[PDB]
Amino acid sequence: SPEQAMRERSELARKGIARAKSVVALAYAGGVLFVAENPSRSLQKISELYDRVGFAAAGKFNEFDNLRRGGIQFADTRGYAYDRRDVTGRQLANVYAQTLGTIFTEQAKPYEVELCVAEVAHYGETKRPELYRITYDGSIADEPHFVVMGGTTEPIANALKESYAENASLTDALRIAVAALRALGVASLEVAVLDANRPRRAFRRITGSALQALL
Amino acid sequence: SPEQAMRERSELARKGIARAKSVVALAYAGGVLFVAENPSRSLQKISELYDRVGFAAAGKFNEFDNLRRGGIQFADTRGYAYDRRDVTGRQLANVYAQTLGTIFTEQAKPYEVELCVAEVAHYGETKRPELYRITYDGSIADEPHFVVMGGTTEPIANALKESYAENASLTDALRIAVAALRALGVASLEVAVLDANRPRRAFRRITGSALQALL
Amino acid sequence: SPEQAMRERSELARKGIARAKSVVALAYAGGVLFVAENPSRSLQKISELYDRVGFAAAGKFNEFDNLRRGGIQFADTRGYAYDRRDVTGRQLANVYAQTLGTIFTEQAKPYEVELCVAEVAHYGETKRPELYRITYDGSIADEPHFVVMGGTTEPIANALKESYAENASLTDALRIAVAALRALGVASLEVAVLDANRPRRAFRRITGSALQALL
Amino acid sequence: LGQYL
Amino acid sequence: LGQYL
Amino acid sequence: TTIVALKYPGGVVMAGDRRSTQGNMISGRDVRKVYITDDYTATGIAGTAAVAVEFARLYAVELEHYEKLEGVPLTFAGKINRLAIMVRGNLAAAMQGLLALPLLAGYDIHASDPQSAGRIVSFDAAGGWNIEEEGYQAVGSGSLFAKSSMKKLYSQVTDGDSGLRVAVEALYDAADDDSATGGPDLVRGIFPTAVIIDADGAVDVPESRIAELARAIIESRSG
Amino acid sequence: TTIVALKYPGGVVMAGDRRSTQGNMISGRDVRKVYITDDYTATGIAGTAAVAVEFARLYAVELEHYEKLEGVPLTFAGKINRLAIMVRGNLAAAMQGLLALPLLAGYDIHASDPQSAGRIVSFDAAGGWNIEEEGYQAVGSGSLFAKSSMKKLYSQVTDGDSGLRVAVEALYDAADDDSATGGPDLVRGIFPTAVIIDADGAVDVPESRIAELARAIIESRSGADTFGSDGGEK
Amino acid sequence: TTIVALKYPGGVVMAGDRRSTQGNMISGRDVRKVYITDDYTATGIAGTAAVAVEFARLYAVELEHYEKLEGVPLTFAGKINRLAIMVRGNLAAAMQGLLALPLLAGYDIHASDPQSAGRIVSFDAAGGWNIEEEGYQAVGSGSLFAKSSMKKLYSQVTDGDSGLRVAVEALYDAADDDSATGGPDLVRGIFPTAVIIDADGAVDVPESRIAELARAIIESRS
Amino acid sequence: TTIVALKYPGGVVMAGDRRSTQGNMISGRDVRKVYITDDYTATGIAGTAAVAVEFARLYAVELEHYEKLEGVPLTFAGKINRLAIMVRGNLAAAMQGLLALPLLAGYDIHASDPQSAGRIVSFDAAGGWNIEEEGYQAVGSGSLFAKSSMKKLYSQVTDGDSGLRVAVEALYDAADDDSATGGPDLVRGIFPTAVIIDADGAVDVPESRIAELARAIIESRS
Amino acid sequence: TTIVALKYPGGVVMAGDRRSTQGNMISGRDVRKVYITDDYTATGIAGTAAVAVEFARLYAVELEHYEKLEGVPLTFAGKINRLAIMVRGNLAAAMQGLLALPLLAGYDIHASDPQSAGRIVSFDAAGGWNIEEEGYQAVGSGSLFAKSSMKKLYSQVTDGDSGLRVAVEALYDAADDDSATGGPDLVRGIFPTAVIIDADGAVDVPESRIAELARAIIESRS
Repeated sequence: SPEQAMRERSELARKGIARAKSVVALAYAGGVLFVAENPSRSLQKISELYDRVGFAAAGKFNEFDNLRRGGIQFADTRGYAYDRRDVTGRQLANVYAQTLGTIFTEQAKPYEVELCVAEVAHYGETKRPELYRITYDGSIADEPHFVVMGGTTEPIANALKESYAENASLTDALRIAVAALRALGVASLEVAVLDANRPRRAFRRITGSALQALL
Repeated sequence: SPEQAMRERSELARKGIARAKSVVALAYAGGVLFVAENPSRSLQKISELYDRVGFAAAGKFNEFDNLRRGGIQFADTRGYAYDRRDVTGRQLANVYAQTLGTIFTEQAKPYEVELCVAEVAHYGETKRPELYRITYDGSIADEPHFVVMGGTTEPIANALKESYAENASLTDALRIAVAALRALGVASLEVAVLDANRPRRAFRRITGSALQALL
Repeated sequence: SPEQAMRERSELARKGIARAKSVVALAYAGGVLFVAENPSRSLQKISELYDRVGFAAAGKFNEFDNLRRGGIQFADTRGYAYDRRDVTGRQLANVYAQTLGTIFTEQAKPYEVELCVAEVAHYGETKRPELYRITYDGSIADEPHFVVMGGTTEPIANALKESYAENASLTDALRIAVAALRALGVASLEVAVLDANRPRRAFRRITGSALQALL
Repeated sequence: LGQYL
Repeated sequence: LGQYL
Repeated sequence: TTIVALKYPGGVVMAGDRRSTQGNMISGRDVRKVYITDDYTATGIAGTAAVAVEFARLYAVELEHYEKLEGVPLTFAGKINRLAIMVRGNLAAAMQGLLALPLLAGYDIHASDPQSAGRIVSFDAAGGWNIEEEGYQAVGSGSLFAKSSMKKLYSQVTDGDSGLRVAVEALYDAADDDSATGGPDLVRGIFPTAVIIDADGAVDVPESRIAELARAIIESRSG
Repeated sequence: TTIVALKYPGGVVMAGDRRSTQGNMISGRDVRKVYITDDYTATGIAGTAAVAVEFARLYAVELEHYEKLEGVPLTFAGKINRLAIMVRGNLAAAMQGLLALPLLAGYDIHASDPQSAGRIVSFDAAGGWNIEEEGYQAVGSGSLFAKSSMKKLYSQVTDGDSGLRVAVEALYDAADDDSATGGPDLVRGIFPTAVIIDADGAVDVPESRIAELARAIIESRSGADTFGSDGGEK
Repeated sequence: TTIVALKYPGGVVMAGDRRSTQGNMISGRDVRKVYITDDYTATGIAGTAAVAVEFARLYAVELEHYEKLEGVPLTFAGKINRLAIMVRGNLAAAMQGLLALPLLAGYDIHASDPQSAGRIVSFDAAGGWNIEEEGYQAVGSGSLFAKSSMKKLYSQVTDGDSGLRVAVEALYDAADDDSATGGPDLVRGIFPTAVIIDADGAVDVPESRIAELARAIIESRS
Repeated sequence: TTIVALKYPGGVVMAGDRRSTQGNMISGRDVRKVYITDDYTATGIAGTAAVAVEFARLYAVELEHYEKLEGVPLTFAGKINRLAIMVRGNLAAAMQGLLALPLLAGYDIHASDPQSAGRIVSFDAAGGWNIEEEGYQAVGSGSLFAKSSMKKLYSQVTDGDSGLRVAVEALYDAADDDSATGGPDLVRGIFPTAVIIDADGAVDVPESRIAELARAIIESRS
Repeated sequence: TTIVALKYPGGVVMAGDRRSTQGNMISGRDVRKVYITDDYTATGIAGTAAVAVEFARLYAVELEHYEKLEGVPLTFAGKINRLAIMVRGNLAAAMQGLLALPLLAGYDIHASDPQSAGRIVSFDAAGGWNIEEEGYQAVGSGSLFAKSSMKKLYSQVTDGDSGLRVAVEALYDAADDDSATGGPDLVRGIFPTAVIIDADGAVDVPESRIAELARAIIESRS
């Protein structure tokens, strides 16, 4: 029965997503801030896709890592084929949605991942950051302020709904994100930003003493 | 229920792993020391992957030997393609984890093996040795001091937790490793080191009269 | 249950091997002596693999004959590719073990064969002969003195244990092998030796009046 | 299974 | 089966 | 064949002649060599006529295909890259005598300054492209004469009308110095075609205006 | 076309001219031939312009692709190997007239001594590469004249500014002796482009500094011509 | 380009020049042409510089790959066969000007007599190889002059130091008769590179010893 | 290069020279051009040295591979056919200057008369083969001179030793009239190699016997 | 090379010479160029010797393969078609100097009149074939002289013996007027080979009869 198969796949993926750490991505004055709970030092849940496009994920590592590699390949191919500015986060989100909606229905086991695609405006340009959330089934939702993935998303989202403020500074945004994520030290936090003030490449990780000073 | 059948798969893999000998790899002053209980003289469980990367495994020989050959092929291809220093143990561990996850998910029988990838610093450079353990399901855990694989690892790990000491000499580390392994003679032990003092290639087997003098 | 099917396969292979004739291979002063109970004059169970490598088998003929042909092909290709002295019995034994394990795991019916690979030292060189026994499942065991395959092996092995003597001459070794195999005339014996005194090719069959005078 | 982040 | 190390 | 393009404050204009020849014999007197690829770019191609027509058709099809698939038109750099890729891929046939050198003029809607949003791009035989900075470029057999005439006449360009007049005069000079380029034919009433691009898009210049400009130029030259 | 690169204490500098020709005809007056491939390397390509642009674009794409995939940038030797492989693979097309000779300047962050971290690598048509030890290298039609000028002028290089001046003067000499290399255009205000790489990364030199350096060089040359004579006769 | 190799009791030595040219123009002054492929063999390759470097890199990679895969290094005959296969496979590209002629020197640990364990192997453009039995061999443009000098000077070789001096003198003669081979550059302090292989393995000769030998030879011939 | 083979009552003998040249320059002085493929056949190959070595190695590998696979050695006609197939397949490379012409000598165990069991087979560049019935054949650059010498000297062959002496004298004549063929080197003590095949198999002739025969010939001709 | 074939009442006979040359140099003296493909046909092939031997072997193999597979021998037209197909397929290699022109003679068992069952078929380089109706044909370099001799001598053919004598005389004339065709060697006792085909099958003519005929012809012309 297709109904039973869809229900089983949805419940399996939903139980696999919540069996993982939490990642929060929120927009601030300088762009988009990525905060992830990652005790590991080699495996990363935050990565760059293109010049102004970021990547965040939560779930089974070997699945969203492959998805990230595929997205990087697609972005580089599109950029070289036409131009760097012809690549947009919307196209990457659409490709991810198609890939996940095909895998959810065709493969034996659906991917237990939840993707986040964030895009900021180009240098010297004014535009509100765009946040896209792609689920296991293949649905894409546009979030204006913040995205919560992995673990118990509801308490963190509730805390963010009370503590969020637009055009906040990097330090205030980091404090808010950490406070919502606790509901942590530098040895278990993976922090990166999409700095819209950067000339070409906006992605920039914040680790070490620089991270320690901020929080 | 596929979920409960995955329990049978995990139990079969664990039974295969426990139905084998024990291998211990611990860091010392000169790098990483490998001590294995190998009664055979032709088959080996410790091998070199690249200039500064070792390999230790425990389980079914025909599986981790094939994995070792694949890792050697990947390391040599990467080294020739870009540079020798571009090859790192982190990439080898990631490749092993992805391959083992794919096999555990798709193949009829999971690989009943337990892998260990160790990397030391280059010559003239200071860095703490990195130890990685890769399980049958694809999980990789970073062990800072020592790794125990194969057989009943609980007593050996408990003994190592008490007897281990950082910056220990080769002789003291060998004594500690053998004492924890008992809880053997030169005719049933395979000993190799990742000597960080070596200029280019760190792997070096210690067998025969030199091994006898060491212990 | 995969365990029950594996047990069924193991029992089938064991009974298939039990239906075969007995083969004895023992090391003596001049090298390795092969004595097999072969009534047929066109079908042979003892064959040459390379210059210093022999081959013995017992079981289903149409399987170990194909394995022998594959081993000969591998040995010739390795010898032509690098050098004749780069081919060793250990590599052939490892290849046979891998092939038999893969067949035992993937094919519908496991091969009902038992293989023996023997290697002697090169001319003008001193080294103890190496005996390898490869089973149907893929296990390879190193025997220091003698190998018994096919038929009922317990009484023959006991007789060899009671009567074996290192550095024995060819005639005494042949007498001991025949006496243990009885527990026959030239019309039902297949005799070959790996004469280490030969310059390049050590394999040599002993038949006819020479065999009659020897026993 | 294992390796969920 | 066999050949576990 | 001669196709010219020049920038004026607030837009760009491209014009081309009408003659096609087979050696010394005149085979065509009304060939159109300037195409409106999309709402804000124009492409003139010199060389073999068949290859030029095929190039323009394929380029327009590719641009419209991308716009319909992605729901957003390509950036100007993307269009330049696609045309350069086509030119590079046509190199082997160009060595066999099927050469085609295009000229690209367009108006960039994403440009910061609307007054200087005009763009002129020239291509070589190897596919390399260069964004013109002096404000004028020409391709074809008579390209050198038209370019040297525009070098002197460019100081008079202040708006679309003056730019169109200068382009027509440059084409007239190119036809005057090159026999493969056709001049204004008063007997048959055939005049060069032109396209003007501005903030409102690309439109075809009516024949009457170009005829008036050509008659004025001819009366000026004859004294 | 002429591209020069020289080492100074604490970094490296690379500069190139602006002229492109088709035979004896001048087709380009503001061509940019020095590219910033990544945060610590700069690459200049001589030869056919289209092949040069495609080479720089593909090289930058490959380096960024590896950095994004692996999370760690390539070592300097890896970048050298990739560029050499590209040059070797372009040999068949180079034999048909589509030649491209690259020049690589970089700052190795993993080097022991920070003051000697600058690296200059030269490539030939067969894909071979060599790490220059004399501290300067040049490629292009005017490479010989620029290299000979730098041989005499390298003793004055003590910091980034003096090295930039020496590079500009070498380009001036190359343009003075080669017609395919464009000199400083004072009428149109077009000057050679330069990139300077130090511990803070690779940055583009502002046009005003290069313009005033070129103007000073021209004034010095005019003054020396006025002072000098043909062994007694002017 | 000139690379020489000679046998001395208990080992073997190989040396090469430092100059690379493009026609009559000197393009390189510190090129290294002698490589340590593994712990007991050294390879020097003459011809096109790029092809030589690629050949050395690929050959070392192949040898190490086999050693890691099989757990035992190749025999000397196997290494000779692999190098000959590479040379034979490069014939088509060598016909286009990308020629590479390697010289192989090694120490055979499996040899019976330790004092005669040194090996010198030369290759031709067709992939054929021949184990030299006269104790010396040379490759490159100046190979003939160096070989003829070694023919006269080989009687003085009794140990590693004398063999190194003879190799340096042979390179000096080759540079003296061939303009494509660079000599000891005292102004820039650039001297030929050498590798000595013995029972303890292959090591690079320090520059100071080669500089001293070159200065002694120059003062002798002044 | 010159390789000779002649039949004597009860067996066959094949001998070859030791010189290899690159144009007018002597590059080798101890090349071995006669191989023992198996217990009863010997193969000498003239032409390019690399192709000759490769052909000998591949031919021996193929013969031993068939013998091991089938458990019975090939007949003499089968060996001839395989060698002719190899020669025919080498035609394209031979047209590019990599020619290799082999000479085959064997002792047919299955022959009826033991005294006439010797076999000599010659091959052409097109792959054709012909069993020689005159009792002697030669290949190489100096083959004509050696064949003409054997035509006069064959009447003296009555056993293995006389046949060996005649073969050595024919090689001496070939080297006397051909610069590409090397004669007995008395200074270096290098002499041509020979193989004798009879009912007991194929064995290598010791160097002392060939040296004595060469010295006797030299003393006779001086 | 010269191969002749003529028809006599009750059968057919084919003969060929024994000489093979490489330019002006004689390389073979006892080459056999006439083959018995099956019980009732014989094939002689002129041109390159290796190609001729390969063609004869392959043609016999193909005919026997068809006979074994189908249990019934091919008709004569089928054999002609297969040989023509082989010749046509060899055209590209023949353009490179590997030409082979076969001559086919056979006895048609299914023919109506037994006395006229003999068949002679000739081939060209393009694969075309024609069944001769004049009773004789020849191929090779000396074919023209042999055919012109048989034109005058054919009136004497009345049985197998006279036909054999005429064929031997035609071969003698061809060798007399052509240097590439060998004549009867009285010193070495080597004579041309012949095959006689009749209702009882194809048999090889004993050498003694051909020797007697050759000696009679020589005495006639002395």
